[PDB]
Amino acid sequence: MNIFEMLRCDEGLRLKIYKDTEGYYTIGIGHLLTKSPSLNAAKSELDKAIGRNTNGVITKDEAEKLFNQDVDAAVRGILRNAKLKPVYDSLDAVRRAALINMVFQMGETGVAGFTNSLRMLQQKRWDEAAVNLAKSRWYNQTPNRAKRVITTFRTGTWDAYKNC
Repeated sequence: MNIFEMLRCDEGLRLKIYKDTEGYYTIGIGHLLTKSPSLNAAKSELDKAIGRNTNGVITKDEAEKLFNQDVDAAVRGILRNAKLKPVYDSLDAVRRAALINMVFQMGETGVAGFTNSLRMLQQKRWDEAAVNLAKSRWYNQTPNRAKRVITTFRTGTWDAYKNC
């Protein structure tokens, strides 16, 4: 298991524009297009991202390319973030994957706001961090995915990703 297989497991793969859990226009592997309510705005962002007239539908390769860019960007955002970087550097390889997962889902800003949780991860207080992470809108809105990520931080293994 690796970050790619992990995220592919959590987000799924859709070749036509869809609405995410929050009601936002998305395509491929969790690639947010726009928070705007206009499907037209969404098709426009899509065409711009892909470099061609897609008519709202993309191929597997196109989906994968967007996915590769998004993972890369998430990693680079963590490395450029003064709050995130030190945590990431302190973690083992599995747990790093967990943090990357959160950033991909909720953005750099969102994650950096988890002040107390970040501090506990840095101190390697796994059980305490797992409990604090769960006290969030994140966990309440997408509890199955959050539990999977939280278990990853708690155990430092890929057990939560067995049935993928």
